[PDB]
Amino acid sequence: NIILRVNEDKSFLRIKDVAKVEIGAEQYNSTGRLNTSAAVPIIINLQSGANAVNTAKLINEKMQELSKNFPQGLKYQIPYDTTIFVKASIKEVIKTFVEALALVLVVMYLFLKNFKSTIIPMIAVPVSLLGTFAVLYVLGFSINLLTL
Amino acid sequence: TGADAQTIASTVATPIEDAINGVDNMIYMDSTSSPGQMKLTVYFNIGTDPDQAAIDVNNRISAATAKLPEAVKKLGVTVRKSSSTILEVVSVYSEDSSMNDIDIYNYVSLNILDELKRIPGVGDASAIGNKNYSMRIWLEPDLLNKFG
Amino acid sequence: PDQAAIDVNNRISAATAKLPEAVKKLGVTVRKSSSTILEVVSVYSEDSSMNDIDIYNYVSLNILDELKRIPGVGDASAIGNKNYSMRIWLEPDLLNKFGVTANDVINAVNDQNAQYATGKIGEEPVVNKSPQVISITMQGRLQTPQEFENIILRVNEDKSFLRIKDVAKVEIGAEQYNSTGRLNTSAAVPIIINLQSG
Amino acid sequence: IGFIAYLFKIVPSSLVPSEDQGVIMSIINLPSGSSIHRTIEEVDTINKNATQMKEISSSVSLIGFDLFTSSLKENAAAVFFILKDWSQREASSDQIIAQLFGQYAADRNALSYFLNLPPIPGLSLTGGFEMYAQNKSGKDYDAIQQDVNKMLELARTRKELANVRTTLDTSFPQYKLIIDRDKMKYYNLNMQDVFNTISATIGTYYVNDFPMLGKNFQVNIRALGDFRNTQDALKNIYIRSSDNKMIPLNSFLTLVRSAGPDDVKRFNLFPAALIQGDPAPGYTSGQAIDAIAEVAKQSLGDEYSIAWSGSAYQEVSSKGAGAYAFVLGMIFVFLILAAQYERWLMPLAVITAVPFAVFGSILLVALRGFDNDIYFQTGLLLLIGLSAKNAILIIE
Amino acid sequence: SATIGTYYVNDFPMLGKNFQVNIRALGDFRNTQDALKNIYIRSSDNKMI
Amino acid sequence: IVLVLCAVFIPVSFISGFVGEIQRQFALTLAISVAISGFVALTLTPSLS
Repeated sequence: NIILRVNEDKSFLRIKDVAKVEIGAEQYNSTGRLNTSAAVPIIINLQSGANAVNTAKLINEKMQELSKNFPQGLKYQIPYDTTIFVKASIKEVIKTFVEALALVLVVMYLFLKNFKSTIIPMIAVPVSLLGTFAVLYVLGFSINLLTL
Repeated sequence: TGADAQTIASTVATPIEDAINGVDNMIYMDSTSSPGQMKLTVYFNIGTDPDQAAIDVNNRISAATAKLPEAVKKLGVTVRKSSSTILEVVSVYSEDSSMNDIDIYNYVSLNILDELKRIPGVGDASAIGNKNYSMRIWLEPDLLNKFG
Repeated sequence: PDQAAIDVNNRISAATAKLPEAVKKLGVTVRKSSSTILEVVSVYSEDSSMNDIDIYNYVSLNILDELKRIPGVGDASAIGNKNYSMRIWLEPDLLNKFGVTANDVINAVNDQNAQYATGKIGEEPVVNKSPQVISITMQGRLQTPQEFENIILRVNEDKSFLRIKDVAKVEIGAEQYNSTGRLNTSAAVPIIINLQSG
Repeated sequence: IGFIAYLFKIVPSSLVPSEDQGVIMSIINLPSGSSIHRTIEEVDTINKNATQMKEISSSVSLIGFDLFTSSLKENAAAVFFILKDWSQREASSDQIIAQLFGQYAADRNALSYFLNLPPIPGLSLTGGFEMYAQNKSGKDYDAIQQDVNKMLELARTRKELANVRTTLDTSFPQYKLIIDRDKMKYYNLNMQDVFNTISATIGTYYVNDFPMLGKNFQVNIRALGDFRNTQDALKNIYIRSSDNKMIPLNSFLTLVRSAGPDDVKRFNLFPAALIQGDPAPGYTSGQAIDAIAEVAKQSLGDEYSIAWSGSAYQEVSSKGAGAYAFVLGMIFVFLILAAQYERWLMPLAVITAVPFAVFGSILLVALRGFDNDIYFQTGLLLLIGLSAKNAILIIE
Repeated sequence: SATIGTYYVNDFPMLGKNFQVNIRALGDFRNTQDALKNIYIRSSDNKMI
Repeated sequence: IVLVLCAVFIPVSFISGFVGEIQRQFALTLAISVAISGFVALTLTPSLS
């Protein structure tokens, strides 16, 4: 109903006459798809010097909270995330740690016949590892697969 | 709004590039100009704090603002600490297909994107496309000429 | 020093709006002058073939940027302050003769010598769905003295155009002629280099 | 010791080995002219063909979006394929990439490159190296285009390089509008009014914001669909002169076709292109980087200077630091052994055990086919320590 | 400012960098104290003053 | 043994870079672990035995 000209007949000329008005996107160039279905993919850039896993847990929780409030017929999927790879690698490294510790136990028992002789160095191992973690905390060095 | 990439590069990137040149601990610098936008990425040594890097970049651009031709369009100028890594990608997809891409994008931007920006450890959360609601006015040249 | 510079910049950013139009157009620069000179490379023309303006612009275009590249060079700057500029020299007698004032010349130069935006043909909101999208390019800028001389101030009742060439003389010259740098007899431009901190 | 030197010479180098992250990213680049709907069709077909493969679980696409520069290009498209969990699937990522390449070799229209995610996410987004051909003495980007075309051909001639491609592209179609200033002023038309009409009718004119759902949203003005298309727009548009007479824009504006680059890149104050190549299977990142450097030095003129970025820059800058650290550690080990032992000579015997550990490590790695890398150097350092420890047990 | 002084109208491109465009009266006219006489302005009624 | 292991690891700390950080992580971790293990072997292990 915006008026452009009086028209000197007291009949206003309005934008409806010369144009069609409709609410639409600013740009229609780009579209996103998840499988065949259409979707809007939002990319989350990790802040410089921030923990990836903790942020992901925070995001997933917040997105669940929002999912509780989603409009009817809306779902969220996180197809790609870097936290899954980190978790899998950390779990694999933990399994490798356990395997190495078991192998060291076997070698130690084989070489030193007595059980006590085997446990004594084996109980020396945890104190050293734990102290390493403690100094890592003092020095502010983040835990990486490199550290493990 | 609109322009050619060659002119934007030669006139805008070079005066800014020299201004940035000499910043503390910059491994390399690159600039890319596209129709309607210019992006200038500056990189720094691993030990350099990105916060102080941004401060020094702001200082240099302020000092060299004399040799700057970005004056034609001052609506948007941004200097942002950027992160190459993307923690994850979340696709918001509607099951019923009742809402089209524009509506989903607008709802996401209104509700979820802001809350994600707030979440700690998130440097940035953005959605592909710029399909925000906008009051598109479609002029009809035939009627526009008819009515004078 | 960086903290002082950034707060000063932030304050002048808010204060910029209050300033007159010309200051805002030129802009307000914030810098740190704590560092001292490391050397003053003076570039002179021994044979005087190239005047001060050419020496100053060559140094700014080709020399200064190279020196900025050298590691440890905090800053590099010439002292001439005489960059190129399409100086238009008005002649008041001719302006009076042709009935054109300086304001008309300013308006004509501002209006004609200006690059504005353009759209792209065949964008997505189309019924046709054309095979390819072609971006419209429209420069609308003048870059040669001959082009500037052809700016049309006014069209006479007879279909002959009045142009700046009739009421002025257009040439490329320094933005300011207030200063001059001379090493011995030969003209020169002094390049001052401030060492990078640390 | 001689055998150690020879083995070190023959062992390939690379900063970090290729890791299977379980995600395959595909970059689909339709010809420059083609608009978005063509990319939607091609990306849908790519997903349909890829999702048939069992190992690939789901695919998330970014149509119309340039992944590496984040630019919004109509032709560009980015597709991520999410694989099954590592335990579930039997075929590694590289084999799936090869199968996909074999499948889509037939598609002439669309160029698709299937790349694994970089092992180190931070350094770069593209798994392959990034090389820039800086032109110091260049004048125009068409020269850059044909020079990089020659360079890319010679790069694909080598075996150490695969999937070599350049971002720069000057084949985009463009329209150049020529303003007849004389005629326009003869029509008593202000230049800026004409350009405002051109911007509004052809492009989007942002006038001001309006309130909706709280936030302010833009108001945009544009012509309606077909009128922009077909290069006949100028005849329909009219601009009023100062005499209030309608003037068709076709009178004093002529539209002439042309071709010019869409995206323009500058690096370290030099116009340059981005050459990104994926090291060929069987050859490491270091070999590919050396090969592409040699090809750039040969094919491209002396004006072109090569600069590195991301992982390639990290490797090229950090080469030799491992060796320097190794020798410094050896000398400090000598000093501390001399201090503790109180005899100058014996630290020499203690050190002489290290070459055995180094020989073992390099020999076994060469036999297994593994390549030299940062992890290899760390292992060498720790084994330097372990061999020293064995030596201390005996010499004390 | 346009005749006696320098008026910075807009930029023009040269050697890739943007350079100013400045309008000033010819130096011979503006040097004297009586420079104002030779300058004229339009009175908004199509008359020179 | 602990001295030889930490001495070889110390020079890693000074070198800085992309390789520098990677090598330094190992240097620090192994060095502290061996230091604590050596203290344990010196003091706790004989007492327990």
